[PDB]
Amino acid sequence: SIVHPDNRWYKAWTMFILIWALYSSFFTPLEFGFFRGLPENLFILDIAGQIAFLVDIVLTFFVAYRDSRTYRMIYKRSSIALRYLKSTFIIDLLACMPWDIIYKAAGEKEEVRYLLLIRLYRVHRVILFFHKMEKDIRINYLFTRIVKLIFVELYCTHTAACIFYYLATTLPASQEGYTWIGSLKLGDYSYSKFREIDPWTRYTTSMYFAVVTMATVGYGDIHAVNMREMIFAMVYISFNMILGAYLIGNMTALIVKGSKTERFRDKMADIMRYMNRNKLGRNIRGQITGHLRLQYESSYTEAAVLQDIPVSIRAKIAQTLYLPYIEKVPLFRGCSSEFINQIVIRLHEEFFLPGEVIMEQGSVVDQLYFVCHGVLEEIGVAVLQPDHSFGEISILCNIPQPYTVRVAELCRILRLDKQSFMNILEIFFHDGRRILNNLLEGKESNVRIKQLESDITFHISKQE
Amino acid sequence: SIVHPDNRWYKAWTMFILIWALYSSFFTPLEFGFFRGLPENLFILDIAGQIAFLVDIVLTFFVAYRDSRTYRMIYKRSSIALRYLKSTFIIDLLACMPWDIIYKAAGEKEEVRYLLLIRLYRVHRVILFFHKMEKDIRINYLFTRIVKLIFVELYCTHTAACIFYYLATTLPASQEGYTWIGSLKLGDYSYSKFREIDPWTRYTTSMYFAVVTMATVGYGDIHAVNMREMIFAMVYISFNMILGAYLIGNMTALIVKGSKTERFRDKMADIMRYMNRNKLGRNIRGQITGHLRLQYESSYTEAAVLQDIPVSIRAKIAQTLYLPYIEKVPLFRGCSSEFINQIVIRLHEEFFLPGEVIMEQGSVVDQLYFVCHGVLEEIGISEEIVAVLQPDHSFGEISILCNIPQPYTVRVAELCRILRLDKQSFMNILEIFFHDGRRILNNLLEGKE
Amino acid sequence: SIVHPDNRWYKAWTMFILIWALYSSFFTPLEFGFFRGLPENLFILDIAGQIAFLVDIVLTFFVAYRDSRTYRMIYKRSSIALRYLKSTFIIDLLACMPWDIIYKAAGEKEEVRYLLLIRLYRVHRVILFFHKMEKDIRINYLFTRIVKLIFVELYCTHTAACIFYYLATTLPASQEGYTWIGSLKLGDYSYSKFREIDPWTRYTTSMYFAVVTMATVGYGDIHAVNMREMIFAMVYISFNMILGAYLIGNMTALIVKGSKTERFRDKMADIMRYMNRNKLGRNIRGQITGHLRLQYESSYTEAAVLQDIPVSIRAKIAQTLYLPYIEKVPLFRGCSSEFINQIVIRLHEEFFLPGEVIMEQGSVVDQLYFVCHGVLEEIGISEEIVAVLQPDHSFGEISILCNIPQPYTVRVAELCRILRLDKQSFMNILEIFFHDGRRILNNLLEGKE
Amino acid sequence: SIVHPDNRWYKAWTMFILIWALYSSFFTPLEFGFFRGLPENLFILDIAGQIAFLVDIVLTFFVAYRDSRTYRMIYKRSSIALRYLKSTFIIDLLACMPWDIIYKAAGEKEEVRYLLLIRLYRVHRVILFFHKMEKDIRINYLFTRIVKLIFVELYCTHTAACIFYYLATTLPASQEGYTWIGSLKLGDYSYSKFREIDPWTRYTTSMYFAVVTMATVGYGDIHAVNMREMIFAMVYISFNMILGAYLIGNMTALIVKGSKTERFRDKMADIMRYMNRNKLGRNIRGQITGHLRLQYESSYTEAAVLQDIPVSIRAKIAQTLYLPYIEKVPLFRGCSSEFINQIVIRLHEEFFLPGEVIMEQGSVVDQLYFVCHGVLEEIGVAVLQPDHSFGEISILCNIPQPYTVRVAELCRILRLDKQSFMNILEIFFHDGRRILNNLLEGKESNVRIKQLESDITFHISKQE
Repeated sequence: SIVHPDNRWYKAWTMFILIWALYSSFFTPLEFGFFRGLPENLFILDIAGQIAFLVDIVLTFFVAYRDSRTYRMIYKRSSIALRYLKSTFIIDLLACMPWDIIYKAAGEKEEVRYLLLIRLYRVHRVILFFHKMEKDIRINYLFTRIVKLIFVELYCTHTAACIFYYLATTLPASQEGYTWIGSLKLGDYSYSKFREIDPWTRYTTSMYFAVVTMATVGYGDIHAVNMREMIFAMVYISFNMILGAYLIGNMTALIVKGSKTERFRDKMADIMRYMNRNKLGRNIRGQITGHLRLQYESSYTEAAVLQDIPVSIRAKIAQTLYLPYIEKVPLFRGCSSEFINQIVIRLHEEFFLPGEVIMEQGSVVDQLYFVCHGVLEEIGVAVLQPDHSFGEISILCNIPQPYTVRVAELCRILRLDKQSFMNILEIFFHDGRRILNNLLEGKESNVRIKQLESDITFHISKQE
Repeated sequence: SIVHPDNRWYKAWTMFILIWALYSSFFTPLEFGFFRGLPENLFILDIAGQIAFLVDIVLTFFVAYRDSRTYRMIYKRSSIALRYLKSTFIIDLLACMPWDIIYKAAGEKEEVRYLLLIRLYRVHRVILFFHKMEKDIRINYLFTRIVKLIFVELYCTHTAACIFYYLATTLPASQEGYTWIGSLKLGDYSYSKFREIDPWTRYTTSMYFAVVTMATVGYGDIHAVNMREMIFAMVYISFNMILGAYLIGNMTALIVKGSKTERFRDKMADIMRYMNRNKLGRNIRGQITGHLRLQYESSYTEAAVLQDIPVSIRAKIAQTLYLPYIEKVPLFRGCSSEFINQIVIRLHEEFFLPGEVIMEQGSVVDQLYFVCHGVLEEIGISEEIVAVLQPDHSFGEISILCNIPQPYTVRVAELCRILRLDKQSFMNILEIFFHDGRRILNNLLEGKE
Repeated sequence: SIVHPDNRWYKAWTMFILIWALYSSFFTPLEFGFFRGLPENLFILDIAGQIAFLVDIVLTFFVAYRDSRTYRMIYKRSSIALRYLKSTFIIDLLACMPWDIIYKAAGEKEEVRYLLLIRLYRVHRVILFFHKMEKDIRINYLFTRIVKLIFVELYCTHTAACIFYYLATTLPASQEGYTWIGSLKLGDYSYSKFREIDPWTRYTTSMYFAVVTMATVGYGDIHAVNMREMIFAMVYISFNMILGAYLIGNMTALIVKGSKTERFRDKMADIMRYMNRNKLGRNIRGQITGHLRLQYESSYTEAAVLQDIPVSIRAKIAQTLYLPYIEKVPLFRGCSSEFINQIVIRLHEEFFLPGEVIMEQGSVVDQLYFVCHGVLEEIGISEEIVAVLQPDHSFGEISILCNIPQPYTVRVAELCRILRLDKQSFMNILEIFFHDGRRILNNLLEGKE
Repeated sequence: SIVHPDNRWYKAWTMFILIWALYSSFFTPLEFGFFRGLPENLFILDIAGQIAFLVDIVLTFFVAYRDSRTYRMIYKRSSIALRYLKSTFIIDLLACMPWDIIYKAAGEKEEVRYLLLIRLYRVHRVILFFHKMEKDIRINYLFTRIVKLIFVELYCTHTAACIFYYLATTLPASQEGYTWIGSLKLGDYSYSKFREIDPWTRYTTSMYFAVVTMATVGYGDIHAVNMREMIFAMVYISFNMILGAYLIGNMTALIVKGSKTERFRDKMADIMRYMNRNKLGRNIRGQITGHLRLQYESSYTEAAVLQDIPVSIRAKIAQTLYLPYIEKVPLFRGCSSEFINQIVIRLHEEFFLPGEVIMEQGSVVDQLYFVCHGVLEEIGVAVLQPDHSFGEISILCNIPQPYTVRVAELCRILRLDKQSFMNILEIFFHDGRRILNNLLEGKESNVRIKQLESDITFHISKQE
């Protein structure tokens, strides 16, 4: 009866065990502290949680585990237990035994309740969820990080408050003077008989010490008074420093890493340092600024995405997006299926902004271009509406293109090198003659369209 | 009456809200704390402050808003409010209700004043301005950020001290002992009856707690002495723990990206490693470091960062810069604009320190130069200064055009900003414009008779 | 007898110095502090410790040293010592002199013991090991650094507490009041006669001061009460101020460069921005995110970082990886090694999730694939599984060679690591080896009868 | 009598004024604190410093200033004063008047001595030197940064100690109880009559407060007791936070920026993550590792340096380094002056490590290569000692080179694209025929040397 880890019912169960793991993270320290055994009522609540994890450790041999390296989903029930018995099985079993009851049976000895600290490991269940919720891309990174540190602190000071109160209670009532709380004289309130004041006061005071110690404030109203309380202040203060450096380090890691907007900062302020050097006249300055800025972000992110991912998906997504207009674009009309599908998968997007000047006179256009969307204005001569193409003039005639390319609005341009263009023809020479024969048809307007026919036969010599 | 956000009157109006939000973001904590109701005097200020934001929410339906995703300005008088009614609406409206008045009439209940804590949001107006001041770079970035960090703190330690002094006043007069301020014994000054001490030194003492706790100093004169001051102190300390990391995260974000001595040190790090590897001459080191000093002293450390702008607009920049210098040169006297324009596109920018030898007598020269600013001396080897190159002069023309080695060792006497043109750049333009090339030869003959 | 540093005996010998430097870097502060001379028992340990380093400086002339600049190992028995005599020499030699013995004989002068503070250098041995442990990465970097930042700060407070307790003992017994430890009133425990209290709780109390000052907590139970403890406390606090920044500078250096969830979030940041911009289909999002989940769950996020290694050695890597899989494929039965070797060079690595459709029936295929690990099912459309592709199988051969569309829709039932070969890559090798191409056609005919 | 700023005598004078500025930085606060006027002896020391700066402000109108933007060294005496009278003249003059003497003349009023705080600006003189010493590349960056923060903190706490003691003394002796030092009870030492204890104790105590406050330790033994001492603790604690963030920020800025060695970290540990993914067999692994690593650092730093700097210097340094062997290298022998000087200035260095495999069979060598140093072993065939060249076979014959290039040791290779090679010939066609005529001579060994002659005439058709 193996069950998939992604099964909704088992996913709900893990969330159910999370709440029963969030309870025992913030209630096990209370059992190590103020409570020397569950009086009457917490028994049913503790045993319910224990059998909840006892059935959970039972319901782990049928849970389909999957190795990260192999990335193989394993249905083998017997092979599931190989990882569990070595990873967390030993720790988990010691966290399910009703150690409080066996504490009550072994003469109420205090040695056994020290081993109850293994139940503190259950907090790792909710930390794993924070890792998973970090893995989930839905929510903001700042929100989960701040919440994670708010939690990895709330828990640390809470477990350092229920233990510090224990270190005061490990001495008898007679020697309560040599404790951090028995000698407390906060204002006119004297914590004389701490063992019998209201439980809420002796905990909030304990949490006060942990929080004013974690943040390295240290008022000194509450402080270690004994060697055992000093030794714990040794570990806790040193540990908080490492966590404090980690929290500080993580916070500035997020700020430094969050440089997409700091890339904006870079561009703008480097132009700004150049201009603190020169106070350049701002008209052309800001115009070219806008242009470069937007074109850059566009092309850069385009490369980034089109670069990763297996080729088949890039082939398919390009077909979904580039193929429609390429099928019946003026420069590429009457082609075949494999011919259009070959070019698209290796088309490079080079978007150009409204008003951007792409090329000018005397430029050898070695990269074929196609207008996916928007109107183009070749004010060198030609107006290219959406679903148009250009740039062939310098590919086959080899004379540099005398067409100053100017964008009217939102000219989406696909770049295809002239080396890539001639590579397409040779692979499918049959369709290469068809597109050239279609190219020899009515589109004979001017030097880039009429003289096109004379240099179209140049590839005819190549393919014949 | 839709009003554009760029309107000078409306923009100055938001400053009027800003100056009154600054007053109301540092008076709301005081009203929640030291004051159990404003008695007589600043009541006029309270009413005017409550209507200042009330007349703002009224006119928020007159403003024109822009959608960032579409980047299109919207003047619609019906689609404006959908963003407003689902972003703040209630928090702005409830911040205008005179909570002082309703408290003073509804049995002076203490719980009513707690709703006045939502007026602390009005600091969001002055943090939006800092965001706007961040967007328009203008001022130095190390200045605005430090001012921003010295504000989220100055506002916190001002609202965490007025709130903390409120906690002490929650207890009755007879229970002054169980308070953070009633049990102070600072030196010979005892805060026995704190409520009868002047509010001035009460706020300073209360703020003394806030800043020695904020900066994690924590002297220990003032600490929580209750269960309410205890719980709040943990909350305020925890809040500063994540806010304090933010402040030093931003400060180190500026130093990391700061264009300062950090980056030039790397420039000499690899080059000095190479000349020892390349075992070049000692005189070579003096020149390159001199140029590097010529390039690091003035921090002339941008050229490929400026070339980030495409050539399809860097020409526009070159024609804005280098075209006016080229036109008045006697060599190009009468040259066509397109011929001159193409020359400017291919020009380059370099500096030369005075005392250096740009070219040697009898040497082959493959570069063209034009004087923009500064004086050069054409010295012919004794060494005699054959000619003086004032700004707007051309030198090196003989070697490129006439394939004749330079007979004058021109030396820099004062630093000059000199443009540069290459040989094959010059030939290509010459072939296109044969008429311009012939006129240049005539100009050179007439200019050096 | 020159000994190579890589010798197992000598390397284990330096650990013997390391374990005895660890003992002597946490006992020198104790000897400078609590002990005014080691009375009887650990005298044997003191003498052995002083000769342990003395036999080390003796044998430092037997070791073989390497010069990093030349990267050439030197066995010379005369040029070895020039580095030694000008780097440490004196500090190592003076660390071996039995300062305990000379103190006990020269009128038990207090000033003599101050020269024993130079034995604190012996912690440099155990910080060099951490540097060496840093060089050989091996263990997780977040582990070694934290252990390092738990050593410069477990040596500094241990030596700033034993030194601080020494300052209290400088004053006479009658002047216990003007001390940091003589005037303690921790609870009902009064440190009246601190010298008569057990050294155990004296060190713990003294270390209690060191760590609440190190971590900038500063409770205020223990503070400087003198002019000597006052001056030292400012020195120790200032030293931690620049050392504390170093510790959090290193910790944030690891998180910045940590290859963790920080970087994948950017990968979905731009792509998710594009499909909405490209208005692609919803089914497209499920696939790409699935592959991205296939690539982020396993953190298979390196391919261009692996392509950083030149192709002139990435082939060597490919032949180490992909050559053994290619050889036993029935299609290449009897193919020459060079023909097989060239195929491996052009191979590529991809993953496919089970349940996906790699190719569709009747579709044009331009890619070649070979099974390395995992099982694939050749399903022909009802849907019938025509064939089962065990590891070491070839599929898609028909479409590329015979220009015939695939008649089977092969679907992934279990995740497979499949190599990839392109068409024009296949044609180019085929033309070079015509004999191999003919045999492949014979193998394909014989393999699919 | 204008003097150059780089003149050694004036450079010594600035260092002399630095010491007299380092004295008045650490002694002006003492004049604001314990000293209510110079008793007898410090008069001659103070006035000597004042006339030292009085002659210094005099000797600034003849000091040749140079604007950063223009980078022009100005010899004009009258134009020197334009910057000084606007930059620091007003501040400086108020720092030269003997304010202590005028304090003694105006009824010993304490208002005038407040304005003595302007003398604290003299610390900017030594901060400028730290900027200059940072500008100097001789010394380590970590050393100067740590020293700079050590100073800018020694000074900050020193000036916050001499002011805090002032805030205690601004109250009369009768009300000394309401001060931070009059109420001090450190241990059994009572600071009862602070105004008459030894000056060294009341200063070290004052410096104790500043340092335990700056580092955010805050023991609380010494603390503010009055409103004026609280208000200064407001400014000082807040100011130290900004400086503390700056010191922390600078320290981690140095660590993050110091990534040349962290680039090593990157390469090695990315290979390490790939291998934690696969435990790849290490033989070939580490061999290819070494190769890639060293070749990468070499080529990368080479590009970096050869990339900046005006062209003339790169032309000259390449002549000093590349020209010697290029003059008489086997593939380039019997050439002319301009021909060899043209190629060198646009030669790109591509160093290859001992044992590195550069190219293989079937590779179209479109980049000419020359062995500057080291022995090459073309185990495809040819052994190339230092001062040798190869790679021409695929440039003119166009057949891909069947020469597997293998390095014996330290093969320094200069890269020259075949497009650059043919560009060289056309510019100096006269010398292009001479090198080809020399190429047609005895070097006719094999297909890349003997068949060379047949394809040498291909350029003869181009140039004729």
